[PDB]
Amino acid sequence: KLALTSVFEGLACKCIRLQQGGEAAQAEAWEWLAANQLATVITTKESSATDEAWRLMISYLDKYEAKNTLYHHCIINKLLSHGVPLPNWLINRYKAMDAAELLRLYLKYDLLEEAAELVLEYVDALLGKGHQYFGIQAPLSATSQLVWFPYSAIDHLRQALGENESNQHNQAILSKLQRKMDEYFQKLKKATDDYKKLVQKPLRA
Amino acid sequence: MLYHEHLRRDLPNTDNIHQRHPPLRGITQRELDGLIACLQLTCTIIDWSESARLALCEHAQWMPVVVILGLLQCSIPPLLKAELLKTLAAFGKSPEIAASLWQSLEYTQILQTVRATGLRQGVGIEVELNEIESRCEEYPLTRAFCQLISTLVESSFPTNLGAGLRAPGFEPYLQFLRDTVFLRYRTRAYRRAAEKWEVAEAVLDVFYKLLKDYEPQPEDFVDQYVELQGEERVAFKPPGFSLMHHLLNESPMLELCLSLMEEGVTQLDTYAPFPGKKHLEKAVAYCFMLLNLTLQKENRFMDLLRESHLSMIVTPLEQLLQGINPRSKKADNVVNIARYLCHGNSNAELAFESAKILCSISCNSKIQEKIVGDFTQDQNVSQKLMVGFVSCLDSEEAEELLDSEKEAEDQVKQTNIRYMTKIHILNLLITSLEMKAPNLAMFLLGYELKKPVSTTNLQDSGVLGCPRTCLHSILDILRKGTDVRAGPVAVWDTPHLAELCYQVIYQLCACADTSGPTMRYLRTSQDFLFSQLQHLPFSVEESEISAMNQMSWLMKTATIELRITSLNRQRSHTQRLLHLLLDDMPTRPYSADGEGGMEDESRSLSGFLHFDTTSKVRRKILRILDSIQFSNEIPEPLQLDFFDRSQIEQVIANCEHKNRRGQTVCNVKLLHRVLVAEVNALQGMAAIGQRPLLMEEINTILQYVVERNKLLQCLHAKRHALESWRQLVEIILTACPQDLIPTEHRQLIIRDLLQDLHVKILDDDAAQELMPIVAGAVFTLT
Amino acid sequence: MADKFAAKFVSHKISRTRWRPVSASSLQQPDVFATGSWDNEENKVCVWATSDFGATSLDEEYQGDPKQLCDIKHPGDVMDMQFLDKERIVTGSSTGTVTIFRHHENNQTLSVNQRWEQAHYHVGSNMRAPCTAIVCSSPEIVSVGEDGRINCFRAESRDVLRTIDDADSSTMHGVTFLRTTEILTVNSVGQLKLWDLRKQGNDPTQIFSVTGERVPLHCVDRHPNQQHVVATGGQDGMLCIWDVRHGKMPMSLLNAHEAEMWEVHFHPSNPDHLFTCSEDGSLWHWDASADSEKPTFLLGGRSTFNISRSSIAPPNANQSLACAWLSTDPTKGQLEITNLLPSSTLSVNSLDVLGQNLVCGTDAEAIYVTRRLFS
Repeated sequence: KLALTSVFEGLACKCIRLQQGGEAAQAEAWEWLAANQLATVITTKESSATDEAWRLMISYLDKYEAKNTLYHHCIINKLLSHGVPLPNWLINRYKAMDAAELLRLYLKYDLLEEAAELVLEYVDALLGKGHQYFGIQAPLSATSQLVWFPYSAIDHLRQALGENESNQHNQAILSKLQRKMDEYFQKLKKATDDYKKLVQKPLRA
Repeated sequence: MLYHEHLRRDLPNTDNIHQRHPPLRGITQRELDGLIACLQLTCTIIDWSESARLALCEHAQWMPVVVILGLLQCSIPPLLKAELLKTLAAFGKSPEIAASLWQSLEYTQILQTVRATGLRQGVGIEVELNEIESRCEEYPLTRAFCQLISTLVESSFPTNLGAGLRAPGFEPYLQFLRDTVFLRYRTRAYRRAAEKWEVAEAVLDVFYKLLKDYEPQPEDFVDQYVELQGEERVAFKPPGFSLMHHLLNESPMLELCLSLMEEGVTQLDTYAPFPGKKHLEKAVAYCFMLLNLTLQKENRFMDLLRESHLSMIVTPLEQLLQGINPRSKKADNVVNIARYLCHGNSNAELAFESAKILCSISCNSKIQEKIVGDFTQDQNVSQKLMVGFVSCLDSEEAEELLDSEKEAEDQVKQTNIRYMTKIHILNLLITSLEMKAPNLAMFLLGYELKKPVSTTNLQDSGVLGCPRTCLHSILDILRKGTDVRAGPVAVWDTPHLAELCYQVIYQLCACADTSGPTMRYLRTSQDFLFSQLQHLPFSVEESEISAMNQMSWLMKTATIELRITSLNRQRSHTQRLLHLLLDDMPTRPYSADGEGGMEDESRSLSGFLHFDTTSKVRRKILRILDSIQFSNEIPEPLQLDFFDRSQIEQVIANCEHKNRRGQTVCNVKLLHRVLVAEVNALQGMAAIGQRPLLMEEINTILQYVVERNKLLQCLHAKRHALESWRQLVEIILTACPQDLIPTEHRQLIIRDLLQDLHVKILDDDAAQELMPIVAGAVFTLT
Repeated sequence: MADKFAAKFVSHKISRTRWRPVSASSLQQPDVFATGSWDNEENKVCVWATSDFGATSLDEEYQGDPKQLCDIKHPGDVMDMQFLDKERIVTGSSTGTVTIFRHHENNQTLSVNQRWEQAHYHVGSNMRAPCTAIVCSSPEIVSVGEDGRINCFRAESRDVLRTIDDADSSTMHGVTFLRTTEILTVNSVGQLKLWDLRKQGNDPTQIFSVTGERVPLHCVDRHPNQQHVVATGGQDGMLCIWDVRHGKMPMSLLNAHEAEMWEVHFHPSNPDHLFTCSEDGSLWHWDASADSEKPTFLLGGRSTFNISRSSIAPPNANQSLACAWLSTDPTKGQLEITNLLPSSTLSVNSLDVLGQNLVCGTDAEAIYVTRRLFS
């Protein structure tokens, strides 16, 4: 009954070392990959040892779901600590589970561009565009459940993008983010006013 | 971590300009020496052990990369920062860590890559270099930063570097290394005179690596636009494009490289030891390697630039090398390059890279006449340059050690460098002899350029004050061992060198302007053709292609000599060469295995009748035909498990080019790149697991292409020898006076030649490519 | 050598000339400079371009007349001028005003960006006093005046950041940055003074002067790579070299001009060269590079000749990178000295040097420009 955290950190570290490693690290990787039950090694002549190591990681995440995002968090925090770009499949799974924790992880590692794209997509998801990619059951409506908006992490992102006044790129991102936040606050105000109108129609039933 | 946490609590918040605080509790000297020793031990362990490097970097509690980068932002001594950067460089040797270090370097702004409009006081390495290191007159941090960049460029090159913060690409680091480090290194004060060269080496290593792996693509010549914060900005070009642009224009970078080569040769001409000599020699070597990579990539870069819509003009590097040196006020850059050959016995690497540049520039017809002008303008320089080329050809050690696999790797590297220097000098001579007179080969071979070349009197070195020339070195290489029963030593030990030597002699005899002086000298002073032809055929089991071409060039030279001596009625000399080729010489059997007995110089002339010992008396011209095999083994057809054979044959055909000798061969390096690019384009979890097997099959494809290239070169060499033999036979029959060969003996010789040619071509394994030459010979013989 | 300078008559006296700073990352030569006038009915600041029309002829003598791009009226004489950056020019006025002008390249105009109308004035009378010299270290500006005051400004600050009242009891003539927070000033009583701008007091940190009779010092410049080496020029036309770490006396005193020395400048990127101009109508180039022939340790050769000069130097200072300007060895310090202008100009009031280019301004109502200083 031990925590699987050390297993996921170590597998993430082996995947990182494989991705950074030359032909020798790829040759050594087949030995330890074969020692683990990949229930479906079709040795097609086209899969690198790195691709099979990532398939193993996906299969362990699917077999061993933690109640709290701990294993996905632990892998992402480990990948970011080594400066490795996050795989799109891992981002998309974690977007559907906890987008607010992902934003804090990008901010912890100064990934301001990816953090801003995540906030733009999350705001678009709340506005009703791509809400399925974030696990949001219903978009912003007068009758929908209140989705928790990570306002403090977005304000830290706005501060971190604003501290660098010299970077025309960070200002272009910050202005794109502000314009989207204003669109959200206008639609939130309208949905709140339409909820107030729904509450103000008199009970004649 | 404790030092990182303590030093970060003391960073002053920007809002209190008024109170004198007491002195910073700085790291004590003993703690500093301890931290340095720990970092140096850490560097040494992770430098040699990849498993230790990964295990330390991934350690969740220590976060070494974050702590080290955080300490670089603190006000610590530059020596400790330099050791911290070396520790990051040693971590950056693994590609997984290197990619994360690039992202962390951009986030930490250790070099300012983002210029905000309003801060006139930059924080980072550029200010530490200009304010701290410049005052100490010592540059350990700048060198450690260049070492970090050199290691990161070698392990991982990220295309999206700085994406979202700035325009993506390496350009801010290139600008710092070029404009702030390299262009200013000479203007700086140095406490240690050697460190001047350590800084130059460290930056030039980065430039060499960036240009080595860069190949010009059509995409590099199109302005890509990237949206940043709501404005469209042009993306940065790849660093190798920027380096090519500065090396192919009149740039301060090219001028600094050329002046470093001038400073290098000027210090070497002192023949004295000086501090940092080894680092100056390496910095000059990287300048040579950069110019040589530029010359190799120049044609492709200019063709793509001409196809592009960019309003950029670029000048051939060979024309920029004819520029006025700002220091000498003369066009002496090519002369300063060639003076490194005078140091070939003391520094073989710089003489090799000099020979390689000179061989590359000499390919261009417009430049030959000017180079000859520059080399001959000063009589004292002209003589020193001649000595440089001659001394590199005369080097004895380059022939002696190619077969000892058991001696120190560095001696084998140096002997191979000297051998390859001879090959580049001979290729320079051959390529220059194909050009119109006056050319560089005529100078180096000893021709008088002040008079018509055809009036030159060639003489042995030292006679009437004639200098030693590359012609003398070439003749001495081919004469070494001619007194021994085995023939010329260079035919056996260095077969490709001997091939090029015979090719130069043939071209001198074949060219109308040089033929008269050359053949007179070869006949009267050297007896060269008789001494060499006595040893035909040459038979070398490991190097058949080179041996066949050596025989071809020698036979063609003999064909010219027999024709010209016959036309000029030089009967005694023509008769002597005909007797060597046509007289019945006893076969000496070649077999180095036969312990057997010094007894039989004593049995007597007698006995004109009985036919049962073929004492193998066989004419030299038939023995030369015997050594030409008409059959060839065809490589087995490729069996492939993952790649389609039909597509590979099309890719091989797209990788075929004419070699410098006019032969069609497949470019194995271009083929390997196309195949590896296709394996890298394969996306999926199945392709990652099969990657070792795909790379093994790429190796089987490459082996097959090497065997196919060997077959094509062998067929060409067989064709070349048979054509040279046919021309020799035709001149013997058509141009030689009829009374030199009795009518009976002439008929017997022609019948024997017709029978042997027919037997060899009627064989089922006989190469169809030889049939046109054989049928031409059968027609002339009949 | 007269053939090196293009001369432009401008019909007003030129008090100051400065090159526009080029980017250190650009291979671009400086092509733009500014000038200030004095002793005219209407004084002005002008911006000029050197003509580059593309002589692809290696053999045509340079006759590229400087072209005025634009000008602006200046209240009183331009007493000193510096570029703060590529777009901004700072001026000291005989009215005691410090002014920042902005150059607008797109329309070739000048505009007042900022002004301090009472930077210099006499205490108690509130009468304006001339601002005699200014120095820039962007965004910081320092001025000095005939009121003996030192003022510190920042280009974006409307208020004076600091005044050192009663800093001198005499006219200050020149100011330069020793370091980011330390300046040197020169005055009408032959003193060089070091100031720490962070020190809350009004007293100089150090005072330097010649021994014996003191003459006014008019100009001061600091060696670009060697912050402790300073040059000054004065009323007697003498060039003084100082080590501001080693004593209170000059290290060298050189006969440079026959009248008042107006400016001295080290070459910014090649500081083995120094330039001086004077009231005597001369512009001198000083070359100290003759000792940069690396000591090729070889061989011996005897011979004697005596000439007396007194210097007491104690025999223990390490051979650390001898500044050519501090060399006391009469056998090694061959200064080459060249007059750059033809004999017979009026006063050469100002010079500036950038890369291969030198500009100077004169009382002959003329600007002289060369682009081949060392050719």
